[PDB]
Amino acid sequence: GAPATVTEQGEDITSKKDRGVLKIVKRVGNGEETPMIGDKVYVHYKGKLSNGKKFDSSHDRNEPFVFSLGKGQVIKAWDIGVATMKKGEIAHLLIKPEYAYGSAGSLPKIPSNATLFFEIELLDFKGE
Ligand SMILES: COc1cc2cc(c1OC)OC[C@@H](CO)OC/C=C/[C@H](O)[C@@H](C)OC(=O)[C@@H]1CCCCN1C(=O)[C@H]2C1CCCCC1
Repeated sequence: GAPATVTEQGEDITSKKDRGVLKIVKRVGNGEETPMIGDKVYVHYKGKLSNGKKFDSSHDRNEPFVFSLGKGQVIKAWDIGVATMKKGEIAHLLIKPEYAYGSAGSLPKIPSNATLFFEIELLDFKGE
């Protein structure tokens, strides 16, 4: 499936090169610019435990998911991964627990030491 394809072909976009955030571009975006820290960012996404026990999607709430890049609001893996994307890109991320919810987890929704998978579409981003 898509997660395994990321393991196999995904680029390691971590600074430590620890495979903690792996990325495959699934549909290329438009123009050169990528978001900067502080930018207000608009996305659609589908996320699941890589074990498929829990799923989530912006679509379930009927509207884009909006957050400020680099600004405390999402797991580390998203701050890292969404920063690499272009307006209109869709990407897959596979995420080790250190870059998501760690040994602590976020019980009962997210277990300890959980690996996460997302599909993300960057819809837009605007400066603060
Ligand atoms: C741990 O708590 C949650 C995790 C996840 C989604 C959650 C959530 O409950 C707050 O609810 C959906 C809405 C609130 O209706 O919240 C969206 C973004 C929330 C925040 O940005 C944080 C908590 O989420 C994240 O950083 C990441 C990346 C952005 C999208 C949501 N994501 C998640 O980890 C998902 C999670 C749900 C279970 C399957 C794996 C993804």
